[PDB]
Amino acid sequence: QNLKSTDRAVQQMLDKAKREGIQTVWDRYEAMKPQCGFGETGLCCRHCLQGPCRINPFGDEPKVGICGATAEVIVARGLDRSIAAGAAGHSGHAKHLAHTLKKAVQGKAASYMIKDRTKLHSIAKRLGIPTEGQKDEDIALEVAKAALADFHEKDTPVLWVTTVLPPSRVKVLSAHGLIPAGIDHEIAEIMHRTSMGCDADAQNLLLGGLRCSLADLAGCYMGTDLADILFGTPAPVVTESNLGVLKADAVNVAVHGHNPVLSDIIVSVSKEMENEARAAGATGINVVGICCTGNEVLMRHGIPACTHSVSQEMAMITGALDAMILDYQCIQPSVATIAECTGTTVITTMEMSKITGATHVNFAEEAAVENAKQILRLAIDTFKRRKGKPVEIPNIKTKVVAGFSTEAIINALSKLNANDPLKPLIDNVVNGNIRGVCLFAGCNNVKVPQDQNFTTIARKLLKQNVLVVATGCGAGALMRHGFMDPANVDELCGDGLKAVLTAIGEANGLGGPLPPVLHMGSCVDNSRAVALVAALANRLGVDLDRLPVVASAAEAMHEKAVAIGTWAVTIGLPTHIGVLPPITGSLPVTQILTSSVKDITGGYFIVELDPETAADKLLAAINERRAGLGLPW
Amino acid sequence: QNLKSTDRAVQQMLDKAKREGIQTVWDRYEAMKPQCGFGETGLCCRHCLQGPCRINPFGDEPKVGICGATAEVIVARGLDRSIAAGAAGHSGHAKHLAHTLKKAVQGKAASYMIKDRTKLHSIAKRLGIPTEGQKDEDIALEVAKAALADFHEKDTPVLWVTTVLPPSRVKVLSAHGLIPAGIDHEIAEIMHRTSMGCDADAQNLLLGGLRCSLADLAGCYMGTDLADILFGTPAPVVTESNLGVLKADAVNVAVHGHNPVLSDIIVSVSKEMENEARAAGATGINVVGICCTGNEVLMRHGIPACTHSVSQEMAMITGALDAMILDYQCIQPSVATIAECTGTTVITTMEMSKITGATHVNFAEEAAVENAKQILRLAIDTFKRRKGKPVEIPNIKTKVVAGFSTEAIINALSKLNANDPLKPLIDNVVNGNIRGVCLFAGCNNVKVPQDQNFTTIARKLLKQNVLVVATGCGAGALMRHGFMDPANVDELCGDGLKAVLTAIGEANGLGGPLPPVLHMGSCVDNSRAVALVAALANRLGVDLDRLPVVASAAEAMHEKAVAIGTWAVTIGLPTHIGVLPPITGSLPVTQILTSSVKDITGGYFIVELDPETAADKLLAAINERRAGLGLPW
Ligand code: SF4
Ligand code: SF4
Ligand code: F3S
Ligand code: F3S
Ligand code: FES
Ligand code: FES
Ligand SMILES: [Fe+3]
Ligand SMILES: [Fe+3]
Ligand code: NI
Ligand code: NI
Repeated sequence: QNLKSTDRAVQQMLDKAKREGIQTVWDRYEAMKPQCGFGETGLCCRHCLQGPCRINPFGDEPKVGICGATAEVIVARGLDRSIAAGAAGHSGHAKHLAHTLKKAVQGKAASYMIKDRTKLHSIAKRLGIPTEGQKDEDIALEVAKAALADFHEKDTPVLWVTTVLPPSRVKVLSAHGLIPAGIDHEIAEIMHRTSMGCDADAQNLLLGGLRCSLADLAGCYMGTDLADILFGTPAPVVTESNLGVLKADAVNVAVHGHNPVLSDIIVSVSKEMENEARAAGATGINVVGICCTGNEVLMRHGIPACTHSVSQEMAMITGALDAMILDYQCIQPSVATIAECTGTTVITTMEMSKITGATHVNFAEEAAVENAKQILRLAIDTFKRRKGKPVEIPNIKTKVVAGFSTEAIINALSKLNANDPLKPLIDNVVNGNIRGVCLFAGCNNVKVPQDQNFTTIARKLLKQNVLVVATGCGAGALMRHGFMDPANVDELCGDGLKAVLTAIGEANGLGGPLPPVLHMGSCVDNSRAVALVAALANRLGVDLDRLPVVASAAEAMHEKAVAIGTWAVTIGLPTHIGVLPPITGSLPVTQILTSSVKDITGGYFIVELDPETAADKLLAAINERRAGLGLPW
Repeated sequence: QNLKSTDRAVQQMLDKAKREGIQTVWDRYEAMKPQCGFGETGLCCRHCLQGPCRINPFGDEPKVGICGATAEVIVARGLDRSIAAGAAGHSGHAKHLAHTLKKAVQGKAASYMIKDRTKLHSIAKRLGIPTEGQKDEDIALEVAKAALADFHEKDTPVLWVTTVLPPSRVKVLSAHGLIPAGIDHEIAEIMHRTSMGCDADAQNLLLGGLRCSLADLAGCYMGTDLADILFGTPAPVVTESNLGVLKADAVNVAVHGHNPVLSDIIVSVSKEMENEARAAGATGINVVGICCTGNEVLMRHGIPACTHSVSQEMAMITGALDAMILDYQCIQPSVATIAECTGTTVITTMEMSKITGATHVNFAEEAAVENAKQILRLAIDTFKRRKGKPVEIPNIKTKVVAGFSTEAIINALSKLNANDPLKPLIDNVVNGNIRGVCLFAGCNNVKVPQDQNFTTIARKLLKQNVLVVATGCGAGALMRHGFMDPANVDELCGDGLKAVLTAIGEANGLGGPLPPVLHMGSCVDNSRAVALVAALANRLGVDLDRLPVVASAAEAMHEKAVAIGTWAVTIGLPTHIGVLPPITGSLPVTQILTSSVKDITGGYFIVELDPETAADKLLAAINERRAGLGLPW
């Protein structure tokens, strides 16, 4: 089962699923082989009813689509639609939060409030919204209105792009026409331009895709901003991860999906329902996280993470998962059928994300507490139904230190230099104790043995003194393998990196180092990494494409991960992807994305499926940046 | 060549392309056979990087997508993305017009103006915008602002839905949650909900698709409204169609694509450039239409239509097409390579729709006349380059009476009943002289011998006394086969229909009948048919799903045609589609779209590839509606 997942808890549950005859994602993948080579290479188009069209990667006809669309056009159009779909998931998440904040400050949703007043005022100042002599509720109303305005055209571009990147970067992007006019405007323009008989020039199509990827970045940054206002900006917190965080004696409730508008209330209401759970014979309600809504409540409240991404079904296989509470995105719909075998109650809550066979409980922000109690009472009832039934919870968990928002990283560094907090980080980049920075982001993917690329690449980079930060299910992979436990610094980190992590940790009163990898949060919280990198660029007076900073979507899966990788390139970063996106059917498109885009944005994709080789290529990219700054490497 | 097209002019040019070795759309289709059966049935998904996934229509595994997505989910998600893409093309067209009107009345684009003041005031009244004591430019500014506001969420739903359908229909749709909140909002929500791990219930997905199809309707209606304000509401006009409208002695300039913001200015500027063309040795500039921008200038100015849809390359094969001026949508990108063989200068004009190898001349509304002259001077130069070269223009053309906007139809009927113009139409439905109404809409499709379904179905319906109206390339097919020439009424029309067309025509001073088919305009002008049908419903006090009115997208191709067919169903019409959409891989989805949706909206799809059988099924649908009203049939 080591070929399927490198996580021992997942392996144990794969053995249980096999003997119980429960089909998993890995079984459905095996049943799909061999996969279509036209789809794999991007050489398929279904954009009109004359299709499906395909192009042979090599050989004879078909060589061109029925309408005349070339391989370059077909590949670029498919990629652009994936970017638009990712942007749509974001930003839809962000729009939900904006409406929640607006309702909260209008008196329509009293379960929500301004929890982080400092964040609210800082965002207002960033946007140009006046605060002096204004009520907090009025400031927040203007912030929410500004957020909603960024979805459509207006007299300003998308401010959640132009106010979050340094002016010099905005100027580079504007010169190429890449600043988005409105988030949903760009999504629609992509769908238009990629429809039949429209844009048919690869470079033009890809420029459109870069611009739409910045609409995705705006949605990510807006999501982080608004969630921090409503639920609190993360600070360092200690918890645990992996399936061993489930408790046979408790009502185990997974929050799964994406939006803290839902998961944050489940967490608080679950605490009030403790005695109601105890009357049912449980010790209490044990909320655990899956995927990014799990990351949200881990980062803010230390809620333990159960599992992530590709292995999500395995939480159910334990037999101890009483409920799985869903909003949207990254939920394998197989959970609804597996639930019938395991007993778990799967509950959907959002009108636009239902799963046949799963109970639907509308969750309205206006009734959030009451709707949460209805949901948790279904979980309690499910716990009672498994009285006396053995469960198999692998006794496997890691210690996780997390909560490294950009504010928290700056604060930790400020213990070494109070009035110039970024300088200690820069000093150690210059002296070589920190070679560079690598952000691990994105999903697991059934094609890659689970976590193998994240851990293989991270181990090589850490030994070479790279400061590693992580989000999403990349953070999930690293946390489940011990990379967020400071006890593992000696084993994992090069001497220079260990010295820096130790100096920061000891200055923060830990008597020990920061963890080997800094958890910066959910996938929208890739925007936090942007904030950190932009702050470094501004402090140094250079653009982001001169910094020794790289990204790796080492096991990418979702359209959202394609969008994030694309904006990482667009803001100036060398960006590794560890699975094949459907681009190899067009050499011209591949050449643009991996090479000539350097001349547009300074970033570029690094497509590399072998993780050892990917680590070497990421180190070369970091070291090239060091050399460009005149630094030893 | 009769297997490829039923149009003799197209056949002649297919022979020329064959002997000259110029590959056509039909050749590229032949090279594509056999097409992928997974794509044909809808049983393929590429919504994440674990794909491509497929499901065998019948047999053994694969039976389910890797994430667990069932056939029902995969089929519904693909269909929803096609609807969103169609909506994006519209409405993007509409947004362009809204920005043009705004610029015009702000003094920023003096080549544009309020040409139809009556239409402006009527739209303002419909929307609730006050007119008394307001400057026309201020009324128009408010109309343009309202149009742009319908793209995003606000305190009202999309007014280009709720103000254009009768209250009883809006109530039915609202009860099912189908009224769009914002045009681009719905497009983005579709892309979100159909991304991996989101909506996974076929009925829920399809309800979302119906709602997005109404966002498409709003874009269509907005496009017609704004184009009528800017360029004039059509009235009956006489012209010609088919390749014989080209003139060897003139500079032949095709306008191709969609937006009259471009084609209307080409038409007027071409007239000023006559003497500049004559100095180059031409008789003048002969502007001709292709596709819907051709329909726009045909409807408003009587510009002759050269060709449509699938046969567009054949205009170039004549050797006499000096320029082809493009904005966006439905342009085979093959035109850019064919141009090198024929001599034609292909010119793109819109930033988001370029074609490699075609000259790009930005067209800005602020410089429209100057940019038009630059474009036409390239055409003049091209004419000069073909001095002395034989051309082969098939000497084939039909007479076309067109210009039947809903205002024009009402006015024609008012000659029989001045103060109750719809009553003469209703009277003749009741007495059986008019059996019902059928709208032909949409594209040609290379899979269907060109025009064969439109003409076969239309002939059967006309003999059964159906009033036939048409738009887009369905109008194109019918016009090129003589269905818009009143001289053909005796041959084509049943006695009852002939009597009505004759009574209306003679009351309008024609000494003869209206044509066999009424041309209601471009594909956005399917909204005109909605206006007519809604007006009939309101006059009768019944909802649209009780009227003997049907639609037929008999040779559909573009995602826009899928969106239009879907909103035709959503507003209550039996809607034929004459090509297979990618739905047959899921019986549950097919059953919803062809049957159970009757219980939601009263409309339904009729999927039928055999045109004789489709005509019978359309007549049965009309006659069932007649029976429901208590009428003989
Ligand atoms: S858009 Fe072109 S390449 Fe795509 S399915 Fe249609 S004819 Fe084929
Ligand atoms: S969304 Fe599901 S069915 Fe589609 S490609 Fe991904 S794993 Fe396969
Ligand atoms: S929440 Fe989803 S977008 Fe990827 S990072 Fe995890 S599978
Ligand atoms: S303009 Fe296009 S949408 Fe169809 S009706 Fe003609 S091919
Ligand atoms: S031919 Fe397999 S993805 Fe289309
Ligand atoms: S397997 Fe052919 S359309 Fe995907
Ligand atoms: Fe996520
Ligand atoms: Fe059209
Ligand atoms: Ni992610
Ligand atoms: Ni059309």
